[PDB]
Amino acid sequence: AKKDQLTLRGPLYGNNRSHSKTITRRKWNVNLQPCKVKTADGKTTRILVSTRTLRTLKKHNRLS
Amino acid sequence: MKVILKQDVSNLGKRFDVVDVKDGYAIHFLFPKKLAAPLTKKSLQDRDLFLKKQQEHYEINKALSHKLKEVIEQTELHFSLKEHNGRPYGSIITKQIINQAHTKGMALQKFMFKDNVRLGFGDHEITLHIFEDTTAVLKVKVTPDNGVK
Amino acid sequence: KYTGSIFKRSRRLGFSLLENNKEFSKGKKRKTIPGQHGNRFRSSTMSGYAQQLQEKQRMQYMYGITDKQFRRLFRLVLKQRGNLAVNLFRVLESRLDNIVYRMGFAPTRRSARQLVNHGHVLLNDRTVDTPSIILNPGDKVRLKAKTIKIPIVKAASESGVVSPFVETNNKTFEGTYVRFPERSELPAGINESYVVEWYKRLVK
RNA sequence: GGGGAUGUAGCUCAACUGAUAGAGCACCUGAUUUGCACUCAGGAGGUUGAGGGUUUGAGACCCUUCAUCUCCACCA
RNA sequence: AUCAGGACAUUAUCAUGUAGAGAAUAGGUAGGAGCAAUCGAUGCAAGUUCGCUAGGACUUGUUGAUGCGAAAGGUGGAAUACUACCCUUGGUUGUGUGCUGUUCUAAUUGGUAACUGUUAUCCAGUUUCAAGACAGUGUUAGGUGGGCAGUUUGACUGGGG
RNA sequence: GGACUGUUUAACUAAAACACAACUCUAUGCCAAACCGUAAGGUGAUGUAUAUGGGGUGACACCUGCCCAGUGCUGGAAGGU
RNA sequence: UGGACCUAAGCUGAGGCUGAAAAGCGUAGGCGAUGGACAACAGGUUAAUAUUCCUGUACUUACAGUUAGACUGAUGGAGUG
RNA sequence: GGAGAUGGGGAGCUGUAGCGAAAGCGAGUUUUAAAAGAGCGUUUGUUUGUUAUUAUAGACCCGAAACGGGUUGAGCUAGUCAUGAGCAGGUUGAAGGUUGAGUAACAUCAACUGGAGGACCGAACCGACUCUCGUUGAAACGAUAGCGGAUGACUUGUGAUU
RNA sequence: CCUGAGUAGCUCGGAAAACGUUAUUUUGAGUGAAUCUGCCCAGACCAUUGGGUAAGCCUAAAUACUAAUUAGUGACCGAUA
RNA sequence: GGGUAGGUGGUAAGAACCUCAGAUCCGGAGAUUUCCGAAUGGAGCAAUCCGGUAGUUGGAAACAGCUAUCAUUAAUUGAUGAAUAAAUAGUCAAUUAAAGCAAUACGUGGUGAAGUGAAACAUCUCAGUAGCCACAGGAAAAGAAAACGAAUGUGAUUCCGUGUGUAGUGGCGAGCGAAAGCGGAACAGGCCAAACUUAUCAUUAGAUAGGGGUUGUAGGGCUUGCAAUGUGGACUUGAAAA
Ligand SMILES: [Mg+2]
Ligand SMILES: [Mg+2]
Ligand SMILES: [Mg+2]
Ligand SMILES: [Mg+2]
Ligand SMILES: [Mg+2]
Ligand SMILES: [Mg+2]
Ligand SMILES: [Mg+2]
Ligand SMILES: [Mg+2]
Ligand SMILES: [Mg+2]
Ligand SMILES: [Mg+2]
Ligand SMILES: [Mg+2]
Ligand SMILES: [Mg+2]
Ligand SMILES: [Mg+2]
Ligand SMILES: [Mg+2]
Ligand SMILES: [Mg+2]
Ligand SMILES: [Mg+2]
Ligand SMILES: [Mg+2]
Ligand SMILES: [Mg+2]
Ligand SMILES: [Mg+2]
Ligand SMILES: [Mg+2]
Ligand SMILES: [Mg+2]
Ligand SMILES: [Mg+2]
Ligand SMILES: [Mg+2]
Ligand SMILES: [Mg+2]
Ligand SMILES: [Mg+2]
Ligand SMILES: [Mg+2]
Ligand SMILES: [Mg+2]
Ligand SMILES: [Mg+2]
Ligand SMILES: [Mg+2]
Ligand SMILES: [Mg+2]
Ligand SMILES: [Mg+2]
Ligand SMILES: [Mg+2]
Ligand SMILES: [Mg+2]
Ligand SMILES: [Mg+2]
Ligand SMILES: [Mg+2]
Ligand SMILES: [Mg+2]
Ligand SMILES: [Mg+2]
Ligand SMILES: [Mg+2]
Ligand SMILES: [Mg+2]
Repeated sequence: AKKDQLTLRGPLYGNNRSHSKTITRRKWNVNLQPCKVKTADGKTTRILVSTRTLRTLKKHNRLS
Repeated sequence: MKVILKQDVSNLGKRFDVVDVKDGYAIHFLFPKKLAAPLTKKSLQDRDLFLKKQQEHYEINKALSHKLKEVIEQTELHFSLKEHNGRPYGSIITKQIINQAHTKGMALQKFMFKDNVRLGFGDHEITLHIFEDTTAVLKVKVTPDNGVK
Repeated sequence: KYTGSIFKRSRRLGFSLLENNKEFSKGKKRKTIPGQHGNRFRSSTMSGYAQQLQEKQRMQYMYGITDKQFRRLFRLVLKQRGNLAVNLFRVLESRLDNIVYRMGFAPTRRSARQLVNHGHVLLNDRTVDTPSIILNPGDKVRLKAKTIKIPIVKAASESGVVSPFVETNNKTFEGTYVRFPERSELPAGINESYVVEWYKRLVK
């Protein structure tokens, strides 16, 4: 599914309000961007993750 | 964001320094190439206290790099004979990492980011030149021979 | 929803955020939680009332009461004639199981209450199953004969030990009283009257 | 409902930022051919959109309006 | 990462500037008395704008004593040594980012080829080739969009239209 | 009238209707255009412009005239919004 | 005649990919005849069965013992099918 | 407390002072410079039982064509795919080839062979153009008599699939 | 010295609360703090006053329902109910 | 165990038996429990077909009886091990759990319409209802203030009445409609992280296992003393009683 693998945060369903306040259901998708990390002997394994976790990954020194 | 760098780089800094470089060149180029390091001891004042150990850590990794240079300089026996038509068809088809199928594990590691060889990796049937850079001052010259099995 | 592999993700970070929230290290605390809660008290500086509050717990616990029942009994006694600091003492000591324990045929007050609820207990103008009826100073409480048919007998002995405000004859299973317990028979475990004024604020 | 800019020969336009209005076209005349145009040059055609304010010096700078335009806004 | 250029936009300096008049091409304003002069003048030499070929100016050396008539004639709203600050523009170094044409690879992409898991057209890993900070994807904002959906399309009327 | 052989409204219309070989225009250089899905995946096609998809006309023979004002499509410097 | 033999269209499909969820796609494997391979014919009999029961004459595939000869040769390659 | 009448429970609700948008004033208050004028007030309650009407619920009953959401259907039929089967019988006699003539050599002609055709006639088979009958029928679409195709863009069995 | 940071805030689209999006709560995209003389709140917002300690976890009771077991009840039905 | 003099289930008579060494019958505890079905050795058109492995008994073997076992996923452990030296991917084995169903009922979460009303209709309502899906539990959810809110104020959550059809919110239309306060049912508050410290990891620990701590009239840690050995729980095993 279109979801992060580090966390479990997925899509957010909401309304597409326009002029005249017409209601149409729309979907916000999370920023799944490929990322490689070093875990368990630095083993790199491509993992589709949200940009938020990527920023979290960058500051936490893991990403090097 | 703040990054300390290890080796000598044409821009930014020389040996120790603190540079504010974008993460693209830092997290993708400077870090995997051991040209830089993240926040030392996780802060700035922590970095200042640990620099009195970072100097000697840089000395000893340079020292082991010199040890790595002697090990490759004592053998120069990385041999490979190609299987081809031979007379009109001469070219090394080992790419580059087949030669590293004879360095890492069997002998001195000689990592993929360490050997600054050209993109032709040798295409001759005679003695050639391998250049490897442990640091920004040491130049490695290897002479491998080639031929037909 | 797949091979979540908690090892793969947990080790993947080693600190992050989710691991530490979840950190299997999570112990049991299955006794720390219960016991300390249990029941507390002490006196403080800013509200004063701390002493009053703690005394209520002790007083309520001495008879095994839930706070709601206490509010009912206080409401009843509050309105009558006047300075009733002699009435509510009789009301609080008029519990049937309290009288049964103070009568001396049970090792402990709660055991007497259990007995009462289990139908050991015979009264005068009535009979009794519920261990909460408010009794009148001069009433008799003839004990059943089935209970003596189950000789554990150890009880009768406690009965004679007694305290002066109760007059009960051993073996013969009979009891009454007069001259309701004075404050001496209500020892210094809980002897104060400003918790009483507190209940007028909390209970109208 | 604001914000900006424009207004000059009849027309199309320079605007001659104050030390005192000009060009092409419209029109008159002259030259100009066998004729028609074409062509060349003079003259005529200006109260500077209007009013007010300031300097010794404003069509020109300030204020106020008029008309036009482009923008935005523009759920009674 | 990066090369330059231009975008996001326009960066820093003094010269320079004729309304006429006025030894003056005055764009200014005041201030300020005497000033150049080894706190060495002068002049030509020559670089240059410029032409109302006058003037703006000068630079440097010439150099060894002329000076400064832009002290002081001089007219001017405008000015007459000297001190400041007052501006368009030639001049000063910039262009950080993106972009605009570029180069590079490590992000990323591949329905190039090879090996392995593996007796396996998928998938995964490792390469190789081709791209490459593009593309694709997410969020935001314009344009087109009966492909699709929800609705509207009045009343009187010698029937209705 | 349709070139023809054929196809069509099971259960009121078999025809001049549809289709057909053929003509022309348009898009598409391959991870092609187009299409099903939300996407993966797949058809196109294990094909490669002598190929594929779409619009129109409908053997064969001779012809197909004028208009680019409006609309549609393609391209375009700068300029205005 | 069909299974214990084999595959076509197609179905299912560990891993895996994709997708708010349910699920969709799909590899290796497994199913799936309307096809391929495989040894029995004639006559008689009961009210009802007969290449099945009976008579007559045959054929095929396994296992063990035995005799003689021979080195045996597939989960793979090739031909045929 | 008996699945009770009821007792406790005054939390609250209505009335007791109104006027003004409101702060605010008060038997007065709002407007207004105003006290004048005008508007509103300067009193008649509450809780139940019964009846009538009314508001929210489907609200006196029956009736739509519809709309949205979920499942079941390609055993009929339409298309596609896989594997099989069928077209009695009788005619016409193409391309091509061989030979001979002919041509400078072609072209062309004659004979023989060959058996092609979205070829012809006509049964099974497929389809349904016409008259009549039937129309609560034998039949929720047929019967008799004719009719078109009938080696193909054919007909059909089984299996799968949209 | 320690007191929970891609966190609280802020911007762009949505929502929860009675509220048709707004002080408070939440989040798809982007950015991003401080550390008890600290931070949040008292319907925009600022100052004073006051209240409370976010970004960690668990929590009985009163509350919702009856397919079933036992006992029982009905100004409920009595074969078109 | 209770309890008897009858019993062999109904349409059901008869035939034939059992039963006073205590039958039939009722209650508690056990035994057996074919096949399909989550179905799980493989398949498959459900109640069918085809097996493997390790034993054991007959046979001269094929074979045939009689037993036990053989699905997948996840976690742990161990062995083996690619591209490619190491190492993983992968492979194998063992152990432990998960699958499914139903109570036409309650809970949480995700997704989520339309008929209808507004006398049309698009904002809105219907309605976060129906439906679809996931996870339970015997209830679930919620929960201990970075709170209410205007005061010499209350002091987790939940449920009932009132506050009121009030303040408000609405093409200000149809409509929608609390939060305080008050009266009641019940009542309970606990525990980690960080400081500081101990032991161990090529101690590059930034990791593991312990002591210390859980806050607002700020709490805790650092150093130094007094008083304490208790009271109470949402708590384990037992024994006894009702
Ligand atoms: Mg709606
Ligand atoms: Mg593909
Ligand atoms: Mg990009
Ligand atoms: Mg858009
Ligand atoms: Mg439209
Ligand atoms: Mg429409
Ligand atoms: Mg509607
Ligand atoms: Mg009408
Ligand atoms: Mg009419
Ligand atoms: Mg025809
Ligand atoms: Mg026909
Ligand atoms: Mg018909
Ligand atoms: Mg017909
Ligand atoms: Mg695709
Ligand atoms: Mg293909
Ligand atoms: Mg074609
Ligand atoms: Mg046509
Ligand atoms: Mg035609
Ligand atoms: Mg044109
Ligand atoms: Mg165009
Ligand atoms: Mg089979
Ligand atoms: Mg068959
Ligand atoms: Mg027969
Ligand atoms: Mg009452
Ligand atoms: Mg009056
Ligand atoms: Mg009355
Ligand atoms: Mg069909
Ligand atoms: Mg023929
Ligand atoms: Mg024919
Ligand atoms: Mg805030
Ligand atoms: Mg709402
Ligand atoms: Mg504070
Ligand atoms: Mg805190
Ligand atoms: Mg009935
Ligand atoms: Mg009847
Ligand atoms: Mg017995
Ligand atoms: Mg509607
Ligand atoms: Mg309506
Ligand atoms: Mg719970």
